[PDB]
Amino acid sequence: SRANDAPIVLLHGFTGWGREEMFGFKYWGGVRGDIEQWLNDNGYRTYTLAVGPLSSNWDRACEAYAQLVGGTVDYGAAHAAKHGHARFGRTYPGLLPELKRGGRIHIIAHSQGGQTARMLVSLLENGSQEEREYAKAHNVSLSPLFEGGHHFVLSVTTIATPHDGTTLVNMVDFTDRFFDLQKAVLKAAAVASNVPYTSQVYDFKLDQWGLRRQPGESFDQYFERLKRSPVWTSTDTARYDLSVPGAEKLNQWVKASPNTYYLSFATERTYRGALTGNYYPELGMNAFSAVVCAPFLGSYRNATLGIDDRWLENDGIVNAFSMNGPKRGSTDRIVPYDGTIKKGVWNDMGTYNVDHLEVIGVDPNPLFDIRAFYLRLAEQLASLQPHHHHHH
Ligand SMILES: [Ca+2]
Ligand SMILES: [Zn+2]
Repeated sequence: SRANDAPIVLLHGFTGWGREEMFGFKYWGGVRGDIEQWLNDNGYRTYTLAVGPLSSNWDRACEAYAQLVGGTVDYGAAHAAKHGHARFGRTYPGLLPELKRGGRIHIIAHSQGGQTARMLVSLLENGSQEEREYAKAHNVSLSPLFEGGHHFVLSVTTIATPHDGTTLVNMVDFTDRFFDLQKAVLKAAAVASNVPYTSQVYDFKLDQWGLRRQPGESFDQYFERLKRSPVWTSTDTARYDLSVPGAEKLNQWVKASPNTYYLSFATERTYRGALTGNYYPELGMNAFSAVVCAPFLGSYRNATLGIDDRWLENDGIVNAFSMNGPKRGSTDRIVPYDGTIKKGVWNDMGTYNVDHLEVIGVDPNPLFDIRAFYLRLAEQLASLQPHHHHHH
């Protein structure tokens, strides 16, 4: 039963948007309803973060921090100079100023949101040594995020997260197929990609790069520009962090805090072929993934990169092997759930038979009780002890 009053905060990956965007079609719930509202109605206070879908985990973490406590996004002077984007971004009121008073949160993160949540915890706790030294050397101001010593996060739950990257980015036409996927999610919200909507609809939040959809421009045309922009061509991107090498680099510094609980949920929607050893999309998998992504994921091997048969099972977008927690370039530990949730370690809650989009309701699946999944999750997080005691 209930051991903590920490609010829940929802977080998205390489696709996602605010509650007011997509004409109210929720990323968290999609065609099935409104997950945040379900939790609130059942007495679990729950909020939603919206950060750049295509931006690096770093950028997203800085935007999350500021969206949480209030203020103007500060990406870091060292970081901004290193990648050639703006240091300061959007300004936020702050969802939870209670955080600046000892309060804590549970983060439920989906897809690449799980990388972002991990990095947010690491910056909060440790800050950035490079940013601290840079401010010292150059006499610039320094965001509190980079100082260290914050403890906002009681737990982090990840769902279908590419902790070790996804081999989807190795597709030779990944660039086009990835934006086609963005178009498919627009399609899910009944939004056309060949129309210059004058209202914003889907804000990619690229204030650090000075990019936004222009009047007269459809998403199709907007995506053609973005493909050529630094948010697609630079290392300071979701594209890079999403790749196996990019994820591995992230894992080399983003460690599990000893003060935080970690829960991992994996997802699969495939079956194994007995003659090929490959994996193939199940019935019911979102159309786009089934045609465009899953066949590659379930068959792509690369010996020098360390991509072997274990990587083939997938949920249509991410390899299931990548989801239980960071392993490549990581010292984090991962323990299979045994009734007991342990602190400072990845508690691998196993693998669920739902695809990348079904798990948040963006694609339908009447066999998946989505309301009960999230309510069971919520009740699990509410039962977490903020301070466990050692015992026999
Ligand atoms: Ca489905
Ligand atoms: Zn950046």
